[PDB]
Amino acid sequence: TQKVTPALIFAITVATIGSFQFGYNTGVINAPEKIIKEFITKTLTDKGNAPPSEVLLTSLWSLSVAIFSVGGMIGSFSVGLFVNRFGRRNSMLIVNLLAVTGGCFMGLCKVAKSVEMLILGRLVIGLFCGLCTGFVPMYIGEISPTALRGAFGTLNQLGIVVGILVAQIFGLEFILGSEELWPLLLGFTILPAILQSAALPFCPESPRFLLINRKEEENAKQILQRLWGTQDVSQDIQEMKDESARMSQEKQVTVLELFRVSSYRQPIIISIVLQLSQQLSGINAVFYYSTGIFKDAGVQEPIYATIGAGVVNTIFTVVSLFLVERAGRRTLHMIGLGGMAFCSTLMTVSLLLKDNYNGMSFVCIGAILVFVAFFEIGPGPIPWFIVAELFSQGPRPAAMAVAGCSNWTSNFLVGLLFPSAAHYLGAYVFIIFTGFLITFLAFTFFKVPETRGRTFEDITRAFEGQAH
Ligand SMILES: CCCCCCCC/C=C\CCCCCCCC(=O)OC[C@H](O)CO
Ligand SMILES: CCCCCCCC/C=C\CCCCCCCC(=O)OC[C@H](O)CO
Ligand SMILES: OC[C@H]1O[C@H](O[C@H]2[C@H](O)[C@@H](O)[C@@H](O)O[C@@H]2CO)[C@H](O)[C@@H](O)[C@@H]1O
Repeated sequence: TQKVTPALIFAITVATIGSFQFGYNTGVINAPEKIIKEFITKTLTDKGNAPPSEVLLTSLWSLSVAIFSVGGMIGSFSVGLFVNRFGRRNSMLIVNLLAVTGGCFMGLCKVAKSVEMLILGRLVIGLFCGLCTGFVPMYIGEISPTALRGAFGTLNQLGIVVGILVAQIFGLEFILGSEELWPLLLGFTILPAILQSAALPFCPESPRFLLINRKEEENAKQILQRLWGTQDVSQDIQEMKDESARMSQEKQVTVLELFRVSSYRQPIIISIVLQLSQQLSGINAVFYYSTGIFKDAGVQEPIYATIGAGVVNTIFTVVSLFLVERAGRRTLHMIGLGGMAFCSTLMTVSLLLKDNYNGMSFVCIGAILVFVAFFEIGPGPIPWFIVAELFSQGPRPAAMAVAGCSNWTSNFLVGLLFPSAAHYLGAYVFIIFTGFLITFLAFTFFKVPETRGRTFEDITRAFEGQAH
């Protein structure tokens, strides 16, 4: 007997402002490219350099884009420097200083005639976003009622995709995507941060962290009673007491220790492979090629098809949210991997028959949109919250620094190496991705145990049994 209280929904929603931040900053950079390149040309040339070549502009732009990922790699790997020392909620209150700072660098670089400020600002917003992708699932995972852990955990990915969609809408030239307003398109990131710092004082630190890491039992119990809307919180205080007992019997874990301890090695392998199943799914290739295929299919301003694909992107994230607690994690993730595997084959075949049987441009659009649906059914939301469920309280931060960093790093290497691969492979690049997908589908079938509705204590014991 536990309803969902307005206070619990408020807490998790405010935390997922971090997710919206990650989505917005990831997706905001593409639309203003040419406006910002003219800005770079004007800035240099007014400081007395010769006008930059295309080569130089491509170079400086590419650095603006990419230095975000470098920040995200670092930020996410450092989550373990914050969450135990400051607590989960307080950590969020602290790193908003980074968000406001990076948003100011980006938002002010034009009136300050500074290309360096734009780049610096993209790195600092990257550090911020990396810390977010680790803080938000840890908080959500630790305060959620056990039967709603994955559902609430899906709001993370929903926050991300909505952030992306809003970044693209704002980037329209009649909104903020203009030569006069692109600083506000970029600086916009400080408003959600300002909004989250105002609201975070009304969000409790999770009763789990309070009881387990700070041994504050009777104050954890009072938080719990309000979040749940009931006063019988008995089963659940002690399960937390069981985790507290468990944690005081364990040496807690460094990143290196995850890999030497045997009880951890397969949870951490599941954790990382699931991140690769997300970033090597082919989803990147689909967005890359997407704008090109649209223009080719008679859509003379293809940003609206990109926005339309974001709408689809959002729809099927909610679909997953409603399915994840009944269907399970295994089922939703493998449905995704196989559904994608089918679509990337149809893309290779479409593109190869394209200007010989001419209708194929629409076929390839159908495949792209069906791909996005299958991505959000499982491989999108699940890798972001599952790591929190595979570990007990003590190892969780280090585990989520590793899993989070491997998500950003694989994303970075993919964005780096794919243009070459596509150049030599052409349309056959969707066939290597079909090959990854089948392999990940195999991996999930044999290696990933079901975690839906199970306590941390019963998930951990099963991993310990197997290691025995
Ligand atoms: C701004 C972003 C938001 C965009 C808004 C578009 C989202 C709506 C689209 C699809 C949702 C599917 C509808 C699901 C509603 C009913 C599901 C349900 O109630 O089933 C679960 C139930 O608990 C089992 O017993
Ligand atoms: C019908 C064909 C059979 C398909 C393959 C069936 C074998 C099991 C599959 C995956 C789990 C493999 C590992 C299971 C043990 C891992 C640790 C674990 O069980 O996790 C904790 C569990 O969640 C506590 O509820
Ligand atoms: O800019 C669009 C964005 O799309 C994909 O973003 C992924 C993201 O990487 C995943 O971590 C996850 O959260 O879902 C997003 C898809 O909605 C690309 O992977 C990303 O590089 C790209 O920028």
